[PDB]
Amino acid sequence: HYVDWRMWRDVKRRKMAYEYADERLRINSLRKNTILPKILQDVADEEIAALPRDSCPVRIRNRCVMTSRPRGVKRRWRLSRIVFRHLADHGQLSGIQRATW
Amino acid sequence: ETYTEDFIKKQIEEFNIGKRHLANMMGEDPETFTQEDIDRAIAYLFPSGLFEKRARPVMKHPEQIF
Amino acid sequence: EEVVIPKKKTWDKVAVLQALASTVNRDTTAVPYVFQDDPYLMPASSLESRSFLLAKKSGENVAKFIINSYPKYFQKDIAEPHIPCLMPEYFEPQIKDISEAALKERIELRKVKASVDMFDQLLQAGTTVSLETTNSLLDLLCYYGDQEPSTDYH
Amino acid sequence: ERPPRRKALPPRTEKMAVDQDWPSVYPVAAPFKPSAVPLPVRMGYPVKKGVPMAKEGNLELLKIPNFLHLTPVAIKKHCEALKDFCTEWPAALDSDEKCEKHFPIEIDSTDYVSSGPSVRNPRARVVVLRVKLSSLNLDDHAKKKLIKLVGERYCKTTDVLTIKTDRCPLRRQNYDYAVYLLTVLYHESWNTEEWEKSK
Amino acid sequence: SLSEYAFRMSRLSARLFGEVTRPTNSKSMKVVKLFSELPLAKKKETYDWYPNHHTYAELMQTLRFLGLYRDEHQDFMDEQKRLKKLRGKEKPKKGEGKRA
Amino acid sequence: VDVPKDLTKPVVTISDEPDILYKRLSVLVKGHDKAVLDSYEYFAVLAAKELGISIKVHEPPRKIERFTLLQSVHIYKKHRVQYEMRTLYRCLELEHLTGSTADVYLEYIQRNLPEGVAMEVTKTQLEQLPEHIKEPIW
Amino acid sequence: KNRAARVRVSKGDKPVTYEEAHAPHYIAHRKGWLSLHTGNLDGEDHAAERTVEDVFLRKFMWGTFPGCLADQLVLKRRGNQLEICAVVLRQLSPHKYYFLVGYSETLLSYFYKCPVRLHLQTVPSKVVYKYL
Amino acid sequence: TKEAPETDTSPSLWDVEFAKQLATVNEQPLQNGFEELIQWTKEGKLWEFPINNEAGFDDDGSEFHEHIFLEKHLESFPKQGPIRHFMELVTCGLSKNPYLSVKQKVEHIEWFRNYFNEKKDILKESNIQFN
Ligand SMILES: [Mg+2]
Ligand SMILES: [Mg+2]
Repeated sequence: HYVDWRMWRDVKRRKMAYEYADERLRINSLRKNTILPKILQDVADEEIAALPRDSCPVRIRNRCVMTSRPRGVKRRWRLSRIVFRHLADHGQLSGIQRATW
Repeated sequence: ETYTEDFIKKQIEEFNIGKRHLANMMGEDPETFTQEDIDRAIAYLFPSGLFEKRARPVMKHPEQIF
Repeated sequence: EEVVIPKKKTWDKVAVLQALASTVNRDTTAVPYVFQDDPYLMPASSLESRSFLLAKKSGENVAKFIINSYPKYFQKDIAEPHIPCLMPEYFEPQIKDISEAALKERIELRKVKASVDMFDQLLQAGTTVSLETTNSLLDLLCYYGDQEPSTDYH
Repeated sequence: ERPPRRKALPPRTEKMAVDQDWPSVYPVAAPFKPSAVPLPVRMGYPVKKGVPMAKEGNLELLKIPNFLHLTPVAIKKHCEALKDFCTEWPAALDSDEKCEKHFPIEIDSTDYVSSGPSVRNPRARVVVLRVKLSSLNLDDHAKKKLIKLVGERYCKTTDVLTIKTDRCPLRRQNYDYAVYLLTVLYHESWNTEEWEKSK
Repeated sequence: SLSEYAFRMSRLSARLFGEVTRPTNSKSMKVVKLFSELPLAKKKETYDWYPNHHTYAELMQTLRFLGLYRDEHQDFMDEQKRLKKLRGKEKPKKGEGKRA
Repeated sequence: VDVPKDLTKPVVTISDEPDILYKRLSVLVKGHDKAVLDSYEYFAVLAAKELGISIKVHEPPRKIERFTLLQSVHIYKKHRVQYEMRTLYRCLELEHLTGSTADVYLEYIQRNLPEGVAMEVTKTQLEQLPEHIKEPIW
Repeated sequence: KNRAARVRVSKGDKPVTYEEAHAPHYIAHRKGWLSLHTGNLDGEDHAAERTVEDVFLRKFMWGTFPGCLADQLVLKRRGNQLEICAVVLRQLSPHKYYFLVGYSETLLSYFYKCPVRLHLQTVPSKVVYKYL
Repeated sequence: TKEAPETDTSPSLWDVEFAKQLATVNEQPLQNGFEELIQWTKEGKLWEFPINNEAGFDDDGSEFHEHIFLEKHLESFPKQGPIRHFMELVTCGLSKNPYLSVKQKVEHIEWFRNYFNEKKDILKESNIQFN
């Protein structure tokens, strides 16, 4: 019942990334320093690379929650410019008006 | 919309009764409540920030409205 | 030199609300607060007074019936602090093992038929049921006359 | 149909006396109800040769957060009932200078009131502790060591040490930490280490 | 570029205020930053970005079948789908389609 | 005539613990509408006067956040729609309150915060030196 | 030509309400906002979750009271409370209104975990501001 | 009256039901807006004023020193060397984290202890002794 298959794929990515965040943070910390031996840091490089691809947070996309538009989204409302304007121009967003100055 | 003279007369009676209610709400003397006190009371009770003052809540004598 | 600090004053969480309520009296021009304050919806007779409230109570029962029928839809808790009273209710026994401890649940849920049937099965299996548990079953059975307490709908 | 369609009763403002106890009509914050407010208030930008719209079915008046429950009469009645809950400020602490002498430390905390289902606000945990170093029993060495340890937390113009704490989840934990930091700073400043001779 | 006194005073203040005590380069300081904040994936904005579209859709479908919600949109596409059956444009049986 | 005979007043118990002393309370209220802040100020100041609280009001400068969006759904980049959110402020500065007085006043004015108005209450509490800091242990 | 939320001129026979007659450049000049909360104030959080809730509530009330609503909802949020103010018609029987108010207040309180009140104001017919 | 009642003994179904009948004689419909707010407050539905942003949240009754001082948890790790320096950086970050509970912070440290126990052979090759 998500807007489209693309939104559904992003929902799964956000869920998998959440489940693996602690493990990824712990392994990444082992790699992001010059203190630990390079042999250990090389094994950590392989371990974080073996985690499922959809756990990688860079793959998450901030899509419009109403229409799934992947671009033109305002992060504060999580809405595409078109959907935001539709709600704003009808006076349904508290405190948002047309700007003239 | 046409406002007949009888209708205006009924609106004046309504303004006089409302004027006494507003003085009673604000705890002031009904007999010395002026139009400038009415405007101050309406502004406090019904605060409107609309930039255009003609769109704000108003309680005036029917002779000045109609 | 010494400064004397006043002693603290403590009140209940509803005390201030109760103090503000004491200042107001019943409005004689209005119908009871339970009703909608609208000339079309205000009750205009003693019968409408009863029926309008019964209709409102029926609406609340229908909503509660749906909430308990489909808990999944009302399990996302966004309230802070958590509000236990606004969560769905689960009336079915969640312990499926045949034991005295699992029987206690059915008595707490007031399942007269489930509890009696399970108590019989427990007795046939030959496991020991504590006197206190048996007394609790009798309390449930004696109070309700071996009849199921009324439920929303089956 | 056995009767005709249900007719709406006349508005109950027609039964209201001009000397009623208005606070009893609007005891708490409620939406504007045209049938309960006995005022011929109008609102709306008028059409040409027109008048502002009447109050019945007026959605602009419904959009206003009215103050009908907070008339000057009600506020005075409300505050008379709330005087029992108040305690008296110490008369000795007349001025701010007197407050500083008897109570050298000042703790700032902030509470945030927003509208929504959750009251949580991560900004509420912050605690700020301010104390003038002149109110502390510091000798010459101790004062100099303290000023060096704290760094920019000390302001020479005001002579105030500001300790802001926001490490812990709760405000009470950050308060306990702020007081603890002041304690170890005081005692460490007084301690003299052998390496201090290399100054 | 610090005196011994200044260096030892900075190390004492850092111990007092809970900061890093050993000499640490900027690369290794990332470990401190990593564990002082929540990972981006763990922030509520991230994992609760979308509303639960399954709950909204399923609730309002159940309420429609119960008679308590009128879905004007769903009514519109039920009339269209009904007129397409009378016209012969019916969805075929899965597997037993036009092609084979 | 149908008036309540006697009224149960809420029980306020005087404790044996000393009260908190607030040097200042800074009640900053934010809103999108200036007239609503005017009404709230009048109410808050009147409530303070009736309770014996010293109050001073000032208006911190307003903040206008503006942003731009495309006019059309597709192409026509030169054409934009510009929106804004105006945040107006009013700051009530109370002074020389006790914990009980502040608790009552804040509950009263916070419960009557009009829809669309936020509040940030900064409380400065007067404290005495910790017991451990009275003299050095070394 | 601009289109957004502009009821366009007809033959002078189309009745429009006061809200529908005012284009978006009047939203802080002649008409107010249909929702008042703190999400969109400077330094305030959760504007996104408030927005989704408002969109759902307007859909919920449109389908729950089919053909009854005479104008747009006014959503109010004060602290934990949510107050829905609806201008409805005088066609549906009062018994059915009371049922639907008890049902919607209960169902929505359990869905958004907060006390919800519904304040109905009835009008004989749709209030016509002008004929476009 | 009786000097000591059986408070520990749970009430029977009869006592519970009888206490429900005594709450009905005093049951009336809400009389005004104040009474509705009072009822909601008693049920826990309405926020209690003045607003406390931490209402209902006491992070396991933890103290400030349990969040900020985390070296007690590093006693199984080598006392010197790279692993010590690394774990001191982990605990410094954790001590600065207001978003984690003490339980969550100890889980992080416990994970590293097991991890370095798995990697003993790799660590020995690089002149490091773990446990
Ligand atoms: Mg990206
Ligand atoms: Mg153009």
